[PDB]
Order: sequence, then C-alpha cells, then structure tokens
Amino acid sequence: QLSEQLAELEKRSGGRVGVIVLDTATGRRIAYRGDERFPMMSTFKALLAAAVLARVDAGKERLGRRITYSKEDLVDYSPVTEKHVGDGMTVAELCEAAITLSDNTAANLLLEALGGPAALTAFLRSIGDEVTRLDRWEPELNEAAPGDERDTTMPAAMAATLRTLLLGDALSPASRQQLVDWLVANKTGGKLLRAGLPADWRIGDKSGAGEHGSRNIIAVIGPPGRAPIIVVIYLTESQVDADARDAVIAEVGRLVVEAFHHHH
Repeated sequence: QLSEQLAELEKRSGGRVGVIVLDTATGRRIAYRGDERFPMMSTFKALLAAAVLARVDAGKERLGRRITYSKEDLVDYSPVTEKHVGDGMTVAELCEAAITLSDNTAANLLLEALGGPAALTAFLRSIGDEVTRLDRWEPELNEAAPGDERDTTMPAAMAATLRTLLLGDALSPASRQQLVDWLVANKTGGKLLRAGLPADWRIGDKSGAGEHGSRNIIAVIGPPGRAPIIVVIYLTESQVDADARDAVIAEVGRLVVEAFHHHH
C-alpha cells in the first residue's frame, strides 16, 4: 500500500521523508510523518511573500516601494538582485524574484523590511500556525542540521497554513491572487511535481534545497472540475546525490497524488 511504498522510498533515500496531500475543500489528507519537523529551506519564501502582502493589505507596505542595496549585500544564489544593484528593485519585483527564481538576497531584503525572521514567525502565529518557525536568514537557514528545530515546519502545519493563506481570509482577495500568480510563475524545481502533471492541471509551487541531503517542494494544484489540493513534500538527511534526491521527491509526488485522487 502507500505507506509501505513511502517507507521503501524513505529507506532507499537514506533519509527522512514527510508528505501531506490536503483537499482544500474537505480537509481530507494523505499524511506521512505529518507531525515531524523538517527544514523549510526556500519553501519559506512563499510564506514571506504572504507576510509582505498582509502588510500591504494593512497599509504598512507598498508593492511599488523601491529598495536599494549594494553588491556587498548579495549572497549565494541571487540571480535577479545581482543585476539591479544600480537601480534597486520594488517590493513586488523582490517578491517575484524570491518566489520564481528563489533569489536569496531578494528574500533577505523582504525579511529585513518585515522586521526579520522573528517578525515572519510572529505573522505565522497571528494566522494560527503554532509550529512553523524562521530563525535565520538566507542562506544560513538551509543548514538543515539533524535535530535542529530552527527554520523548520511540520508538513501538516505547512499544508494547513497554505490552505489558510491561499483559500482562507488571512489575505485580501487581491493579495491571495497575487500570491497564487507568483507561485504559478515559479521557474525552478519543475522536475519535482510539474513534470508529472497533465498539461491542463493548474499548479503554483516553490521548491527548496539544503545541506544534509535535503530537498522539498510545496504546491497548490488545481485539477479540472475539482477543488484545489495542497501538496507538501520533504526529504532530509538523505544519503543519495542531488539527482537521486530530486527523483525521490518526484516519485513521492507521483505516488501520493495518484493515491489521493484514486480514493474510490
């Protein structure tokens, strides 16, 4: 059955696997290690953009505000921000770069505007997420040390938080649509879930990678004629190489989505 398939993939990986598939209309789920902690890595950028939009909703932030910065602020993996030292970038451009190209300096600039990792965590508490925590900046938050609860979530919490943000009322309708639009425009990690879906299925997603053999993805998927589903998949402490880790996430995603929809 499914749990046996996942345990076998987990043992082939040498690591820990966590998954939630959640029906946003019914709350029905497939869960595997749903109550354990895993590192968020770049999937936190989805929550960061949500927090920014919530500040916009409240009149405390402006998507057109231009932020300036220097070459000395750039960290690893900053493909967009490294091009705009001279002219700056708007909050919206930074949100877009952070989600769609996983730009790390863009995430750090938005985190700074919010007030830091503690301010993002306080936002998540404010919307009912008691578990998820951000402690560090990019790229240190990708360390994924075993047993380290910094910068982690639980799959069940991430999925429920995404349900609240994308289909609840924590954000205005306009901010909700903007957040979906950025996730739909994501350009990295397409091997992990998008490659496996029919072309008429809608998907917004954000992937992450880290040390200690870690890889993950979060997604909102709209099947035709169906309520959207939230998929969150984690792998950490894995012992296989980067390509095998991608393949593990992809096969988990194939199995769990099929199992969820073949609920007959």
